[PDB]
Amino acid sequence: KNRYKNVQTNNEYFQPTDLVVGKDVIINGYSFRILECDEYTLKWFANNIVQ
Amino acid sequence: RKDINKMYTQDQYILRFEGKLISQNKEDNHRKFIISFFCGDDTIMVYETADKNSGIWGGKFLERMNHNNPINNKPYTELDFQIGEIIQLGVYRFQLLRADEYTHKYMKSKPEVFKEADIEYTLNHLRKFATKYKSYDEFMVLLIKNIDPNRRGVIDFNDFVVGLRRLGYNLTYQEIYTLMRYFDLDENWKLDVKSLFVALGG
Amino acid sequence: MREIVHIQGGQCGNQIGAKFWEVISDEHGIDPTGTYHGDSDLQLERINVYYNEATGGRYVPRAILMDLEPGTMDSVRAGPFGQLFRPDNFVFGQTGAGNNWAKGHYTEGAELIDSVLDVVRKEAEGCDCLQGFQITHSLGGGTGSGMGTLLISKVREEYPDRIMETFSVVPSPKVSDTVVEPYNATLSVHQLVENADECMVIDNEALYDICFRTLKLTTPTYGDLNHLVSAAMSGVTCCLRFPGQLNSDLRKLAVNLIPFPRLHFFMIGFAPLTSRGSQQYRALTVPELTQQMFDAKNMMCAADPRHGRYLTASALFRGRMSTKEVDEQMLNVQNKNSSYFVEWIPNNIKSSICDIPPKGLKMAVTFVGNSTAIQEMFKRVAEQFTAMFRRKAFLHWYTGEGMDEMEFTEAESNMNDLVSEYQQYQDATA
Amino acid sequence: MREVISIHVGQGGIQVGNACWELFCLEHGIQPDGQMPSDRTIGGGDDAFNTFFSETGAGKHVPRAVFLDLEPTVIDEVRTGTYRQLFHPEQLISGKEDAANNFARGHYTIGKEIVDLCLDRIRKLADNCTGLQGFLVFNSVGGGTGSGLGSLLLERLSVDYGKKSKLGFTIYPSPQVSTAVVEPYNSILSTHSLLEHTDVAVMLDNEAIYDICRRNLDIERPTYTNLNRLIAQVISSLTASLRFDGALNVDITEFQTNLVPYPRIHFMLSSYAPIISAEKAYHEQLSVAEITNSAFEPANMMAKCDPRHGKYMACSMMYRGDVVPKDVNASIATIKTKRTIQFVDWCPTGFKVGINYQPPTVVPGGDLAKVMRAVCMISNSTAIAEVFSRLDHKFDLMYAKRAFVHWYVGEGMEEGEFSEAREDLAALEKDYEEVGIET
Amino acid sequence: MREVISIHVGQGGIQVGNACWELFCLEHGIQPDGQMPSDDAFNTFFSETGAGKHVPRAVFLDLEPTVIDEVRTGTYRQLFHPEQLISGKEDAANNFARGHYTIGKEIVDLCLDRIRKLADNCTGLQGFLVFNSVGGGTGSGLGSLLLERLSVDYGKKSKLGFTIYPSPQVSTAVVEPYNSILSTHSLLEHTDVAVMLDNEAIYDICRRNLDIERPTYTNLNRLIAQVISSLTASLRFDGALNVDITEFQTNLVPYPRIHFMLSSYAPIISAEKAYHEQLSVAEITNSAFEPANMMAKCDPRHGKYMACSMMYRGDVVPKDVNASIATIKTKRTIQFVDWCPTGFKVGINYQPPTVVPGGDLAKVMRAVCMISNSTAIAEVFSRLDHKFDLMYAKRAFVHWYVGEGMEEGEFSEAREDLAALEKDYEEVGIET
Amino acid sequence: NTTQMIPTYQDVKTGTTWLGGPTHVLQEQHIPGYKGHVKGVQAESLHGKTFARITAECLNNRYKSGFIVDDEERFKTNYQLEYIRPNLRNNNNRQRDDEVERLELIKAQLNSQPKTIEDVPPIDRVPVIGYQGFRPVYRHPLKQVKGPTEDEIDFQARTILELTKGQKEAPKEIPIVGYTGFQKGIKAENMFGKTFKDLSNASNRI
Ligand SMILES: Nc1nc2c(ncn2[C@@H]2O[C@H](COP(=O)(O)OP(=O)(O)OP(=O)(O)O)[C@@H](O)[C@H]2O)c(=O)[nH]1
Ligand SMILES: Nc1nc2c(ncn2[C@@H]2O[C@H](COP(=O)(O)OP(=O)(O)OP(=O)(O)O)[C@@H](O)[C@H]2O)c(=O)[nH]1
Ligand SMILES: Nc1nc2c(ncn2[C@@H]2O[C@H](COP(=O)(O)OP(=O)(O)O)[C@@H](O)[C@H]2O)c(=O)[nH]1
Ligand SMILES: [Mg+2]
Ligand SMILES: [Mg+2]
Repeated sequence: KNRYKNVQTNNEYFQPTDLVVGKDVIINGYSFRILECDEYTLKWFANNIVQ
Repeated sequence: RKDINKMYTQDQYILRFEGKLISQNKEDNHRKFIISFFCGDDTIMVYETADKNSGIWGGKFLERMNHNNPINNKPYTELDFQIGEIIQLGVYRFQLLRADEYTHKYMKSKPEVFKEADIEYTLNHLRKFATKYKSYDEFMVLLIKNIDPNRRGVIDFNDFVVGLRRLGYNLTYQEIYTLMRYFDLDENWKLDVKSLFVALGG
Repeated sequence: MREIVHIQGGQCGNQIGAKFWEVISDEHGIDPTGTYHGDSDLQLERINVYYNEATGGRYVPRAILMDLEPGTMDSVRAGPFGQLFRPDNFVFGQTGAGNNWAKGHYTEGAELIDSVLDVVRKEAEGCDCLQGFQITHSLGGGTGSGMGTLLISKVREEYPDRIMETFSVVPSPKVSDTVVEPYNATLSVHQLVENADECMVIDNEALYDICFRTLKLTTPTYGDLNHLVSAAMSGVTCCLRFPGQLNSDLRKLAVNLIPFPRLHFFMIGFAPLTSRGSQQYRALTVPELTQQMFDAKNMMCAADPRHGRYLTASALFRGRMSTKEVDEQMLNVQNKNSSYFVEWIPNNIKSSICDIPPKGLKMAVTFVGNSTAIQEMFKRVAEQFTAMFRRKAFLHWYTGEGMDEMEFTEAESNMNDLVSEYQQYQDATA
Repeated sequence: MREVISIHVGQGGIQVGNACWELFCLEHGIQPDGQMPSDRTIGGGDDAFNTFFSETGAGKHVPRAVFLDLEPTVIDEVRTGTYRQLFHPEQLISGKEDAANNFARGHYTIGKEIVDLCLDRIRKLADNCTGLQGFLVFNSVGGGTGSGLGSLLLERLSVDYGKKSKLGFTIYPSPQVSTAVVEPYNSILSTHSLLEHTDVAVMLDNEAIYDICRRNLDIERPTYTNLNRLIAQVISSLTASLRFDGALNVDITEFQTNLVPYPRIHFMLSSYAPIISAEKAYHEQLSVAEITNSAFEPANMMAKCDPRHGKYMACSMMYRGDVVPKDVNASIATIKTKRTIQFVDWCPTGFKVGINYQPPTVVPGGDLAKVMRAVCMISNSTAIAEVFSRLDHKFDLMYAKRAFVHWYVGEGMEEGEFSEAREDLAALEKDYEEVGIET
Repeated sequence: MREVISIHVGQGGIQVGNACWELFCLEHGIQPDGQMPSDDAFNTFFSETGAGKHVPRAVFLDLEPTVIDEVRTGTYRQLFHPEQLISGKEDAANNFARGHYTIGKEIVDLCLDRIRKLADNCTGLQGFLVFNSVGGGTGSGLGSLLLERLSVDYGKKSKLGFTIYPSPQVSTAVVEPYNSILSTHSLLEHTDVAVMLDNEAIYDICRRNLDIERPTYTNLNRLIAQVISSLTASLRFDGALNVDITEFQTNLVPYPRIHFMLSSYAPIISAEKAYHEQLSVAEITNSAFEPANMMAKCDPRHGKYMACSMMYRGDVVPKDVNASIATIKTKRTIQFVDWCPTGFKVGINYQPPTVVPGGDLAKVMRAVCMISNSTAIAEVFSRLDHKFDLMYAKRAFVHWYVGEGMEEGEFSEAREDLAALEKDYEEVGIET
Repeated sequence: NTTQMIPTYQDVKTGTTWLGGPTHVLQEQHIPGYKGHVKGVQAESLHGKTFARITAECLNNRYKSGFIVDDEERFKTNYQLEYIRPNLRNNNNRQRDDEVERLELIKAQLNSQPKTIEDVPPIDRVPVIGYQGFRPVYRHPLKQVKGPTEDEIDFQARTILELTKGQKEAPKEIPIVGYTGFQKGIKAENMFGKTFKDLSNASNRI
């Protein structure tokens, strides 16, 4: 549990919008792919990110 | 007083030549020599090479010193040390056959002193002689016919010099070498007449 | 060639090892995936000292992480550069020592050491020309102080000629966090003196002193403390990994620093250290490097050297600098402060030069000094120990696990004898 | 037809040897890769490189040198440098474990497993030569392997070849500024070994060269590399007469026949002049008269010993450049007349003079400027008795309390070797006062 | 007009003969299929078909199919004659009894069939070359049977065996001391010249000269092939001093029982450092006489020399050869037996040593092959006898031999023969 | 930095200054003994390169500064920084380009005659007479040969001509014999019998 730099965006800290399902992401020199998300987040995403 | 400034700025330049001795004796009509010229203080060293299984005691022939030409009573300079010349060191006369590659670069790198070593001067020298002939075009055909008897295209040094002497044009041995070496495409010392014709005019 | 394998035990040891391997990996340009990404050839010149090669072109450190509880390793493994460690090298118990020396030295450590002794022997046997071993642990906890020392005793029997290094974190009196500090610390030193070739003393109180006043940090963490220690530890073996004007390996330091076999307790200090605000106002020249070398507040121990006299001193410079300035300053300091230097051994300072500075720096300093002012550590530990032992406090736990109270006595006397003779050379004159 | 073999041991030996060979390659025109240039197509002239180099039959040359050490870090840097193609691959002998400033380790424990390889290598170099003049050795005496293997090699070389000449260039520890702490032991123990096994020895103390560079060359932050170029210059003027023609030739054998009055007394200290920087080199004439005055100037001594405190036994100096023999004789007459410089009573004549024609060469990226005249001098004096006195003072201090003795006893050297080493130094000293007294 | 026949028996024999014949083919310029690329001298080793390909004068013997199989599927399948590659079905299984009394008896007839057919074509047969590894079953037993049959079947013809003995401490099998002694006893009175090429020495030679730290069997066989070529180049290339096969046993064999000798070759230098030295004839002989450079694991410094045989090839000069001999004689650490004042035989050939492309060795204009006979050879026999005595004392591994026709008391007479050989070697080395 | 760029080739030939040189016309110095600030002496701890050259360094602003060193210039030792040949007086080996193309010539030549597409003689289409083996009955008797295709042979030939006097370079340049470095995976992948000089190439080529 720590704050990690994101190479994909000007060596900035991660933001909740960065983690997008279906698209790959980079953490600490490792490459991950997001397959699915908990639908609790899906409710959170629909209520706060829609602007 | 001794010229320190010349010693400082021209100590590194050393001219190395290969030569053969011209003398009455048939004893030494074959053995080769290497001649070194230190231009720092106009000092000349002559080395005598020895072949294996020859029986001759090779080694240093003349140690380095400074000595002048007997005819004009003037010290030798780098201008007089041009390839093809005969240099008389005391009672020994040497004929300069071939020069070191670094030496050839040195003479070519410094113009307005070694005039015979500059190509455009040699071409201008040869071309300027066409004034006595009637026309420029007939000068070319006369030259190629005289130089090349069977028009083979590539000639030797001996054929090249004998043709020029037959025409009656007085080229020093240095300029003849300069033109010969330049027009050698694959470096086997055979003149390319076709490029010579183009260089003169096409 | 001269490679060394890393041995580290206990949670105090593990947290130090985690930061140290990160520093070396960054120094040699090793990514968290274990693949080289450097630019200069010299970074791969002497990498065999610490890194082993596997198929696929990846590097793995030759470190052994050892403990009595699996909680610490499950935390250190997930950290940055934590995937480098080979999972086989991890060895842990299922019970723990509970800050009790006897549990970690007689009951659990004895049966557990069979496994960990197998893996370390495999590591030592693989390398063609072993140089030595280095240790990192703390003397305040039973698992670190008990099974760590019993490891030292066994390994010394199998490699009596190989060099051995130990970093000890002795408990400072002011910031003390356990009640059983004097018992296990006193007993561990008794075994430590007989077997360890070299000992470095590190006090967390001193580290707290340095960070608050030199770097001027409001809220440091153990990571910052671990960062300072790793910088010095890399400095000792740095010139063993890089070419320089004057080479100096581990063996050279030992012979040139300890005049007598039973005096191998040191104190270390790292320079230069500067706060971010004052980082742009200083000038990195030899006089500033050597003036902070010997300054009292920069030592990694709570022992002030001006209460005693230096026996011998050593210094390791990193970077490109003129040799004359290096030697000139050593003679300069050794003259203006003749009261702090023992007289019967002239020229008691050693110097070395390494051409590769640490990353982000131009010139560096690593100082290791043997001074008679560190006896106050054992003097104060002795008085708490005799305060504990006179009333037989917390003793039924220790005596209830196969040992009697007698072993407490000679360890007290042997440590007591150590202080007396170590103090003898302070007033000795020729 | 005359060859000399150079021996280098220790880190100081390798670094000194490295600076010497770049001078030799540039002096004879050798490129780093071995061919002279790729430009000169004549060759076959003025064979003088045979003294230091050896032809392979067609093309490159290989130096007649050997590199010996016990830690590979310094040697490995040579193999990855720009001179990787010059030396033969298997004459740069490297060990596995460093001596670690321990004389015993480098004399009885580790050196035995590596001394065999060198003698096999040396035998193969000597068989190639036909007119081998002698061996040169370079060693930093303050280091463990430098004095360790150096002691072992000289003892073995004494019986393998016998009367063959061996020349020594030691680098003694400085009186007050030193690298290590245990240097008095391994330095003193070295003297006993080399006293009866070397023919000529020269002191090359570091701080003396520090003074020269600061005062003359005007360098405020010198390093060992600047120093090694001066000693390399000394070697050049020392053996120049072997391969260069001059008015008077002085060979290697002319030193152990002119400079040591007695077999026990073969320790000497050298000087070099002029040493001047390019910006102020051209502001004075550098006359041969004044350059020989600078050599006898004790402030330019290359060892931290003042000859004014003792007498002179013999003085050998070599000139190179465009010197005139009558000018040389004129300056020598003034030196004898000078009252502050005195000679020993039983030496009415004490000068050996050599003249060479080749001026010293200038190395690009160097420090000295190029001059038409230079002199290198080797002097034997009773003033060399003081350095052993201060070493005896320091050695006795920490041997009274038997400090560091466990670092030597446990490696096979018995205790009694310190006692005999001390007595020989005392006997060696007593010789120096005995000789220095007048009749 | 001169011919020599090569015999390769046992896996070591085939794997060394492959390198030998590849080297010969490259040296003589034949294509792998056997057809000359349109270019007399090669008649010593080959045989013309009248017009077309050439047939090597070799026969391959083995009792196990796979090793011979690679010969018939490699690049040289079309070279050799199809029925000169004789292979059996079942192996000796390291049992000297099996390869000398049970299964090797029924193949020697066809071996001699092929030998007779090859020799009948030959008109000036000089001698036979035999290759075999001693530490093996059919290498020893079948070899012993073949030599015993060939001695009576050909009379006084010279036979040379380039055997391979087990190394002193590095070994592969566990019963190889047993079959080495019986094979040595069998060959002692049946071979004329024997050369020892134990494997451990070649490993050190490779590691020290060719700068190979992880060698394989391909490297070792190339050196042996080079040795064979240097030894037999005088039969097919002109030179200043030519020597035949017959003028070896008249020079290096002081007594009939003493015909065991060891070889050395120089130079062997990798191309990385081959051009750093001129390879003078004066120094190549020093490398040849270096005790560490011996191709057999024996120390010549521990005993007296009997005779030395020298082969120089390249562009050597007779004067330069003799100066090196004089220098070696003046040297003190090398001493000869008392009753041998003159102890050298010298050979000079003009053909330079050939280089295999893509190989290990560099190309040199000079080389020397040294064959010496010395009293130091007793050490290997002594250690072999000690190893056997440790084993045979309580009769280990004896049922695997006695059950195949081997008599129980056969080991005792072999031990007696070895003791007699040791006695002879010690009595020769004493001064009169 | 002044030691290698000053007396340039243009100035040394037909110029005022020789190798030693009173190079004060060309740039600025401070005639040894001088009291004053130089802006680069005490700050950078410049070593060697006597005072005349030190001032020329600071005056002409080649220079360096800062606590942080940008990797590349950080990783230089004193040995190769100073002993970089002779540079400026007058204006290396060609090897390791010939060695690689000799190696490739053997490989290309070896691949040149693999008997592609029924160019084998009538013999050798079937194996040798006494072959042992298996010889499956339900298989085509005559062997099948594929062989390399034409462009692959031409692919190798292009590089051979290209490498000789072309754009491609010598691979890496390597140490000689006893260099005790890592050598980049000689032990990880066995590579046992490949002639350490040659072994260096294969491991370093990757
Ligand atoms: N003049 C001079 N002295 C040197 C040089 N290098 C080392 N030394 C001297 O050598 C002494 C220490 O020994 P080193 O040369 O560094 O190493 P070593 O001789 O191999 O001995 P060990 O370190 O034990 O292996 C120092 O006190 C220096 O005085 C050098 O380049 N020039
Ligand atoms: N020099 C060399 N010796 C070899 C080689 N292959 C096997 N050997 C030796 O041969 C001995 C064992 O015999 P093998 O070659 O395996 O075969 P063999 O002699 O016919 O014995 P069997 O296997 O029982 O039939 C081993 O001890 C090796 O020393 C090789 O390629 N080169
Ligand atoms: N420098 C440093 N010291 C630590 C760290 N963690 C613990 N310590 C010290 O270790 C001592 C207690 O160690 P302990 O938990 O008993 O280790 P254990 O023996 O493995 O149980 C305390 O006095 C702390 O000062 C750390 O991360 N860094
Ligand atoms: Mg050293
Ligand atoms: Mg077999």
